[PDB]
This record gives sequence, structure tokens and C-alpha cells, in this order.
Amino acid sequence: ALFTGIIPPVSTIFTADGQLDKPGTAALIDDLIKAGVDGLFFLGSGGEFSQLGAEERKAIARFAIDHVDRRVPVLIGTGGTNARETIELSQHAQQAGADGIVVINPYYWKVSEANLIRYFEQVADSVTLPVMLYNFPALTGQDLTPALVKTLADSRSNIIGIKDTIDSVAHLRSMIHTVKGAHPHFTVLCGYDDHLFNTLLLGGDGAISASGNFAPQVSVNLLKAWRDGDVAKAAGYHQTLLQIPQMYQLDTPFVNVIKEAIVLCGRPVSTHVLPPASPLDEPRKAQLKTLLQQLKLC
Amino acid sequence: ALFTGIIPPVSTIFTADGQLDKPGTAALIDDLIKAGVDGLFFLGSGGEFSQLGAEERKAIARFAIDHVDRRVPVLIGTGGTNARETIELSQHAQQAGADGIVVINPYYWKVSEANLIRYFEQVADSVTLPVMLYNFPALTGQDLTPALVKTLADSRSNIIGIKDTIDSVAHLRSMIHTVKGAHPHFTVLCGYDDHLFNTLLLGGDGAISASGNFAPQVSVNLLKAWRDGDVAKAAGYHQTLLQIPQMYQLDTPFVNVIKEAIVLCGRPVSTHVLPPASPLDEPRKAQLKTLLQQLKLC
Amino acid sequence: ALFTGIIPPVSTIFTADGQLDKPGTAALIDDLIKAGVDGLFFLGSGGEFSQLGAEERKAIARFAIDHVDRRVPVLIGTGGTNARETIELSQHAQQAGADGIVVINPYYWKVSEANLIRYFEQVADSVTLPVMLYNFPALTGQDLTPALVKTLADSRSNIIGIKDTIDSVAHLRSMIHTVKGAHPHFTVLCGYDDHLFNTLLLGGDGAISASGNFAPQVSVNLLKAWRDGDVAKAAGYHQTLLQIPQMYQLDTPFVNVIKEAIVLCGRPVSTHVLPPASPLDEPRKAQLKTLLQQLKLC
Amino acid sequence: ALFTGIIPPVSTIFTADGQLDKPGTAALIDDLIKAGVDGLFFLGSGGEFSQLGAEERKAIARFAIDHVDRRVPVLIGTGGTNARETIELSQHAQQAGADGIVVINPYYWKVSEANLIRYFEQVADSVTLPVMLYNFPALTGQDLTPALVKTLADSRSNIIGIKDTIDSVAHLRSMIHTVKGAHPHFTVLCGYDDHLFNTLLLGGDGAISASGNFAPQVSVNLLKAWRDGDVAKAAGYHQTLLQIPQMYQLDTPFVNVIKEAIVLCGRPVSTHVLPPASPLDEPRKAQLKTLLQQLKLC
Ligand SMILES: O=C[C@@H](O)CO
Ligand SMILES: O=C[C@@H](O)CO
Ligand SMILES: O=C[C@@H](O)CO
Ligand SMILES: O=C[C@@H](O)CO
Ligand SMILES: [Mg+2]
Ligand SMILES: [Mg+2]
Ligand SMILES: [Mg+2]
Ligand SMILES: [Mg+2]
Repeated sequence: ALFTGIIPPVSTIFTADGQLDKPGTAALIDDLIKAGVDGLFFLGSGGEFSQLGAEERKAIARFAIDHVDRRVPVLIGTGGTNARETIELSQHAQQAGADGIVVINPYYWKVSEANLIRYFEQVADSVTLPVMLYNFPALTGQDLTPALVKTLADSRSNIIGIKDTIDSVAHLRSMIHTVKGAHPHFTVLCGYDDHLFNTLLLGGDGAISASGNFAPQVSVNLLKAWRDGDVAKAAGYHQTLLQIPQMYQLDTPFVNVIKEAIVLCGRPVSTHVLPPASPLDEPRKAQLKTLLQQLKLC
Repeated sequence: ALFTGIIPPVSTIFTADGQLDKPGTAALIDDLIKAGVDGLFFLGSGGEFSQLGAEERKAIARFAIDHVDRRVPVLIGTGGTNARETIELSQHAQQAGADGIVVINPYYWKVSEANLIRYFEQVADSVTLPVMLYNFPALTGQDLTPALVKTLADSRSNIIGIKDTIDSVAHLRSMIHTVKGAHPHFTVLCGYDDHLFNTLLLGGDGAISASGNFAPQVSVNLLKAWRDGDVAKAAGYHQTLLQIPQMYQLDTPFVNVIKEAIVLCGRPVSTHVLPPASPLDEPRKAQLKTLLQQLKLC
Repeated sequence: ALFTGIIPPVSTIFTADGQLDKPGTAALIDDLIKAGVDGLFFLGSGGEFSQLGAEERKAIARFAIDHVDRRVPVLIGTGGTNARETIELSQHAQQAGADGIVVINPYYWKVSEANLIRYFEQVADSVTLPVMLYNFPALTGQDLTPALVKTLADSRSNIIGIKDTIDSVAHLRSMIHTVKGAHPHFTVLCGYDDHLFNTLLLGGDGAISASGNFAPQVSVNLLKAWRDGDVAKAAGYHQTLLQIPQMYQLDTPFVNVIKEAIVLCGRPVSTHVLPPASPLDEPRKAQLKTLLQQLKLC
Repeated sequence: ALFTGIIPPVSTIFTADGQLDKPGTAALIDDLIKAGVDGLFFLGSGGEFSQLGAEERKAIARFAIDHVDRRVPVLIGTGGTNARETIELSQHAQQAGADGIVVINPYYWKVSEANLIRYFEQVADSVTLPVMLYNFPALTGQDLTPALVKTLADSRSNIIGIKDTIDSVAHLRSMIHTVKGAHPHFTVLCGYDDHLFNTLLLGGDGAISASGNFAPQVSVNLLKAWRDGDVAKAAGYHQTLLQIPQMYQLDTPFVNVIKEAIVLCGRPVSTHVLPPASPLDEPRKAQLKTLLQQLKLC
């Protein structure tokens, strides 16, 4: 199974003038590697892919891949609505040295099932890399159902996992039973911090969740305890992860919150975000701070 | 805090001719008491309240209350769309000796917030019993938001808990923070089996969930392990409860499934259900059987 | 085609204690007949079926049928969640002299398609009357799709029409093409005032809409003009119907608004509504009055 | 009031390699102008903006503006998720000679109301052109409510209209009453063919709808008849517009259907569409042909 364990959706650090902040993004990457994560995912939702132009995404991917320098597996988010662009970004990712790509369903038009399957098959045909699907129905307005995902896995042998981003135990359960029941090495990662523990107990593989950026140790330690058979210890970490998603209510998009949390938890990066996100206000920064303090994360 | 712990939504047993089956309902009640449940809830969703007429509901409630004979706390579900009937059923419950009532929001019209608050205040004023709210937005089409529930708890001191029936960690978390933060003894019970563990870890109080009927021991033992501080053991039980809700996909309504599971797990009752539910077919009964066998529950 | 044209969902008039107000209900009935409606529908949504007990519904139906005394066709709404009660209320309606029944899908559980089909077939088989389906997905949470309605019409020859209560030209169009295409004499009536004209232009049959109660002449004259081939005149009436539904925003449920409008338009009936509806406040009554005045309806 | 009347969302014609087909696009533009439309809108949903790259969008806009050569007002769709790009594309439009821009809400993240308002203010402040809002909640997952639109119009005097793309009479009515009530010259255009007649009768201003591409004469003649006071004639054209949208069910996205209809109605342009749209199959092309024949459009 590929891309299992804890794989953060890394925040992209920008300067106050809105350019890629290489020193800060590099420092964040190095913090996460040092924390023991199993991989890194750039240009996810929290990486601001949807607020970046294609050339910007290419430049950020190349930078990140080269900085990681093969220390851990690297995933690049290459999706969008422009399918020709998805292919271009995906081929660019493979040429630049990525280990895999992560592809959401098109999220403007909710295309027909025939078109959706074709789209994923075309993207998967365009690269030799492993492809992770990305389900985020709250934002896309179109669910990647366990049945559909199984059909995709049956069709292309490089479609090998999913980031299932949904506050639903039923969806994670059914994804695992349906897809992993046919393809035991297909990877199921939850996209929310508070579903990691359940995902493992259900027979899934890990998480790609925003708290990976500012508190990776919580998820890394949970996974380690689980793998060591220390369930009580894993449940302890889980109690923390259950509470963390309160912070994401502070703003929408909450990409600002995540970067403010990176700062609060001890890595001083520019927290600039791209429009239509905006800077978190001071009152809400203090609220975030009190949450992190109550959970003992700063 | 009232009505905490494991409180099954007890199935109502009917004969093949569609009458209350007293010996079978009584035997089920006695099994659940013997299993160590903290209470019993009659005429919930799984108790078929919505397929019963008012006079039938009164007769069932009286019978159940009388059979239980104060061995454990008894809740009666008294809700519907007809608010005058809600009041009648609730006063009847109090006269018959119930310990509390459980009241869903009206689920045909999704009434204005002013009307909704007024409805609950009137119902709560009609009895001196404790009132548990019932949130089931997938069926009602109107969520009881944590803010609203807090407003209700602030308004009437007998509105003392909620059965929050939703596959959402965020909803449970927020219900607990918002309502229990203002009213530390307000009771938050989850309505789905696979959220019991998380509900406890989040600072909530228990569950009213269908598996209480046929595998009460799993929830009772989880709660006991949690109260004893043996979190690993509680997590073990949780791994089971994570899987159980697959069975509910076998039919809709799944009241048939629950009764078939009672039979398969060792209590031979008539499994008749009221229309528009219908008998579970033999293939799906076998499927249910294989599910219960895999989880070691029969 | 049965039950075509303008058929108001007649308001049920109550005294302050919530009992049937026979003189007021009768006067309303006579006003509508005198206005030239094609039929009358009692115990629809606007008739407060869902806030009335089964015995109450039977008394109201008997009264209404008897008062109408065969002057126009009479439809009784017999639906709910309790399917045994549906059958009882439907057989009661037939015995009491109703010309047809109107049956909504169960709206607590959204039952499986197999259960839903079986429900409607059983209800249709319980009577020898014509049966009109009732679609109100905003309230029921489960759409009766054109495909499903076609399947029902294909299955039972007494399932002969629908009240399609949705603000959707596409839904009405597709209902008409899919069902009337297979069953040219199946009756399609929209449930909203502002869709009557389009319904007629699409090949449908009329409307069961709330403004039937207080401004029947608008819909009756629209229909007459359309049948006489005076499309410009019909469009003139449509311009009024397009505006009327603003008033329904004044409260939820808006059964109060409709009765207040009956009073304002010249018929002094009690405006009492059953809980959890409540009286319309004086400021909103004055707003309703201004709107009616601007549309030249009082 | 600006940009009133019939303004087609013009299809973008491509060669097989997915590049702009200048002769075919120009011919289409000339056909529409000759048909008497009041304006032209490029790079709307039907113009495939969300499957085009930013440089491609700029090239298309420039070409279209230039070909139109001020014969009618020109709108350019400049929206997306990347707000910096929205500003670039909007300023580019103004520099290229557009008369106005059309901006949808960001449709990946459904951003907070504060962020949404700020977004629209920033885009409006980036140009001195008139700005038309674009509401398409079926695709965006976030409705621009009449209250929000009013707040935007109150805030910026160059936010001067909306393409309200929704199958809802209530939404159009309320948009008109709430926004035009406060801003009588704010332009309200429906985005669907079957809502033009109602939109005019409600006090709105026209339509930007896909049938503008292949049957502009229907909407142009409807509008002329309405302005001339010949309501019966207008209603006759409406009967045709009521039926046209059945064709859009032939695929999703239906940008293919629209181009095939342009061909079938007598203008031979390439029907190539960008992925993830795909070619319409021959059976569905024949079905489309039969429909157009039945409505007397080819
Ligand atoms: O992946 C989704 C994130 O926002 C939550 O961790
Ligand atoms: O009683 C609630 C049902 O959803 C079963 O858990
Ligand atoms: O019939 C539907 C009601 O909501 C009023 O038209
Ligand atoms: O504007 C939206 C179009 O597809 C409908 O005409
Ligand atoms: Mg993220
Ligand atoms: Mg239940
Ligand atoms: Mg009504
Ligand atoms: Mg279009």
C-alpha cells in the first residue's frame, strides 16, 4: 500500500507581497520531516491550489520536490476544473520528480458519471505515477462514492488511494469495505483530524489533515502507538485530535488559521494568504491561541 | 445529569396480526435490564412511533412502564407533527409513571425558529417530567443546532438533554461545548452506535442507539471500561460498534433489521413491523446473520 | 382526465379551542364554489392535516363532503406516516362520499423505493376511488420523481394524477412529458400559484394552490381565459399569481397567512391555526393587507 | 439600466486541438447580432470559462470584443477561484474594450460572507467598468441571496446587475423586489430560457440563456412582442422556451448539446468541447434533432 500513515497537506508559505516564501516553506517542510511524517502533500486545499495559477503551481511543486530531496514521499495536488491543465500539471509533477499526484473531481460542473470516469482515466493515463483520488463533497458538490472509487481502481492500476474528506464514519467505513475489500492494498486516508483513529480502527491507512502542519507529533504518535499495539496511548492522542477541528470554524477559508497555528506552535513564517482568503483578525488569533494552549500544543 | 449511559431505543414487538406482543416485548425488556442498561426508551424511531396511532402509543407506553416497574429509568417518545397530540401523549406518559419524555422537532413543516422554540417550551410546560430533545436531521429536514438547544436549556429547566442522531463528530462536539459549557449537567447522548466512544471522549454522556436491542453488552461494557479508566478496553468495544451500522443499510426503514437481529442474537420474538416498513427478505436476513457472526455477536 | 382545473387546498376553519368551525368552513366552501372552482381538496398541507388527529380528520372530511353535496368534485387528503391510518382514512373517505383521495409519501422515514411503491400500491388497492399522488419534497425530504410517478401510474390504473408542489419548471415539465407521455389522461396539477400558467402551457392540467382560498377568481379566470384561447388575458392573471407568493414568507407555517388573507379579502372566518403554527402578529397582518391592496385583491 | 434584454452566453468555438476557432466563433457572433440580440456575453458557463486557462481566456475575450466591434454591448466572464486572476482578467477585459464584466462567486471554498463581500468589492474596485454578478448555486454550492446582492449593490455603484441562474420563480421574484426595490436600475437577467417570460412579468430585465446561441429569434421576438404590448404573442414564444430545456438533459456538461444545436439550426461550426466535457454521441444527436424539429427550430 502506498502513501500510508501521516501525510500533511502542507501549507504554502507566501511573503507579505504574495510571492512563494522559499525560506519559510522550506523550514516548514523540514519541521514536518523531523517530526516523523510518512510523506508530504503539496497543493492540497490547505496549500491553496485553488487560489494559484498553473505556472505558480508548477514553480511551487518544483521547489517543494527539490527541497524535500527524496527524504519522504511527495504528493502534488494537480486538480481543478480545467482538465487539460490537470494533465499538464500532473505530467509536470512527474517530470519534476514527484512520487504521486492527488486529483480532485472537477468542482464547477458536476460532470456525468461517464465523463467523471473518463476524466480520471485520462488523468491516470497521462502519468506513470501513482494517483490518489481526492473526495471533498462539501466543496465539490459531487461525492466520490465507494462504488465509483472501486470502479476507478478496477479500471486503472495506478489509481491506488483516496483522501476522503468528509465528517462521516459511514463514508470512511464503506470506502474501506468496498474498495479495500476488492483491492486490499488501496490506500484510504481520512481528510479530517478527528477521523484518524476511527480510520485506523476501521482498517484504513492514515490521514492527510491540516493539524499535520502545526501539531504533527499528535498524529505521528497516535499512528506509532497504534502500530505498537498501545491502544490506550493512541486513544489519548485521539482525544486531542477530536478537539482540534474547532479551530477551523474561525474562518472560511481557514488556510489563515492553519498558518497562524504554525506560528503559535513555534515556527515563525509569514501567514500571508491568497485572496479570497484574508488575514485572521487579532481577536480570532487570540482564540486560536487559547485553543492550542488548552490542548497543550503551544 | 439525568438519563446518562446506555439507553436503548427499544423495539416494539408486534404479533403476526399487528397487535402489541406483550410476552415478546416484555422478554426483550427483561433481557436489556439483565444486560445492565442505564434506562429504556420506548417509542423512538426504532420503536415505530411514527407508524402507530396515538391510542396505540398510549397503550404501549403504559404496558412498557408497568412492565419495567421502576427497575431502570423509562423514557417515552411522545413527538410527532400534531402538537396537541404531543402534549396529550406527554401528559399521559407522566400520568402513567414514565421518568421522562423524548421529543423530536415537528418533521413535516420545518417551522420558524420562533414557532419551534414556542413548541418545545409548551411541551416542556405541559409536564413536570424531564424532557429530552431528539435531533434527527436526516429525517426531520431541520437541525436542532447547538445554539438553539442552548436557548431551550436556558428557557426551561426541565429541558435536560438531547439524543443527537447524526453521523457528525463536529455536531456532537459542538453540542457538547455549546450546551454543556452553559449547562454542565445537560445530557448529550449520540443516536448512532459508532459515535458512543467519541461522544464519551468529547465529554458527552452516552448513547441511545439501535444495537442496544440485540447487542447491549457491547455498549454497556464500553461504558463500564470507560468509567473504570480502561480506555484500551473501551476502544476494543468501539471497534465493534464502528462496524455494526453497516446492517442498517439493509433496508429503509431498518426497524425490520433490528428485530431480525434480536432473533439472531438469541431472543425469539415476532419480527412483524408496521407498514410502510416491510419484512426483511431471506437473502438480507442471511447477510445480517453473516455480519453478526463476523463481529462475534451471535 | 379527472380532477383538472382549479382545485383549492381549502383551509380548515377552527374555533379558538381548535375544533372545526362549521359555519365558517361552510361559508368558505360556498364562496369557492360560487367563484367557479373545479373541485375542492380538504386536508391538504394548507388544510392542516398534519396537525390533526385521525378522528378529527374523519369528522372534517365527513362535514366537508356533506356540505359540498356533490356540487363539485371533492378530494380528501388521507396521508401521513402511519400507513394503516392512511388506509383507514382513505376507506373512510370513500364511505363518506369523497370523489378521490390525495396521498403524500411518508415524510418521517424516507422509505426505500421498493417500500414506497408497495405503500402507494397498497393504498390504491384499499379503495375503488381515484388516487392523486402528492409531491412536496421541501417538506417530505423525498422527491416523487417523474420516473417513479410513471412507474406508479403503470402499476395501478386508479393512480391518476399528482399535485406537484415544487418551485421548479423542470420538474413540472418532466412530470408532464414522462408521465402524461405514457398516460395522456394522467392529471398534473402544480401546487404553487406562480406555476399555474406554465403548467397549462406545458400541457398540464391546473393547480391546487393556497391563493385558491382568498383569490380563487384569479386562477379561475386565468383558466377560463386559457381555455377560451385568450392567452393575453391569461397572462394578465398570471402576473398577479406571480406576485402572490411573497405573502407566504410572512411566517412558517403560513397557514395563518392564508386565513388572514381570506378575512382581508372579505370573508370573516376565524383565523385560529393549530400548533405548532401560531397567530400572525399585527405588524405582519398590516403588511399582508398592503400586499393584497397593491395586487387589487381587497 | 445596463445590459438589459437578450444577451446570449455565446458558445466558444474550438478546433479539434482545443484552440479558438476564429472563423466559426465570428460567424456565430454575426448570426446573433443579425438576429437582433441586445448584447453578447463571452466566457460564461456555456462559453467554457472553467475549462480554459487564463491566457486562453484573454485571447478569446480580445478576439470576441474585436470582432463585435462595438455593434452591441459586450460582457466578459472573468471569474473563478483565483481572485488575483479574477482581477487580472477583469482589468484585461477593460483594456481590451469590453463594456462590462460578469463575476461569479468563488466555487471551490464557499467563503464566509465577510470574505465574499470583500471579494466582490475588490473586483469591482479593480475596474471602472460595470460589474454584473453571476449566481449559479447548482454549480457553486453557494447562493447569492437577494439580501447579499442588495448589500453588494448598496456598497458599490458599479455593481449593477445579476445573471440569476436558478430554476426558481421565488428566487427571481425576491431578487427583483429586494434589489430593484432598492436600486430601480439594477439589472436582473435570468439564466434559464424557461424563466424569461416570468422574469419580464415580474419586473426584471431579460435573459442570458443558452438557447440564445441556436434560437436567438425566439427570445428576441418574445422580448419585442412584450415591449410592443403583444402579450399573447410573447406567450407564444414562451411556450417554445418552456420546452427547449429538455435538450440540456442529454448530457452533463451540456455545452456539447448547445453546439450541436447551433449546427442543426443551420450554422456549421465545429462542435469540439473541452474536457471534461465530451462529444455528444450519435443517438443523442438524433434525439436533439427530433426535439428541434418538433419545436420548429430547424
Ligand atoms: O483535509 C482537510 C483539512 O481541512 C482537515 O484536516
Ligand atoms: O435510534 C436511532 C437510530 O438511528 C438507530 O441508532
Ligand atoms: O399547495 C401548496 C401550498 O404551499 C400553497 O400553494
Ligand atoms: O445560463 C445558463 C444556461 O445553460 C441556461 O440557459
Ligand atoms: Mg487541507
Ligand atoms: Mg432507533
Ligand atoms: Mg396549501
Ligand atoms: Mg450557458
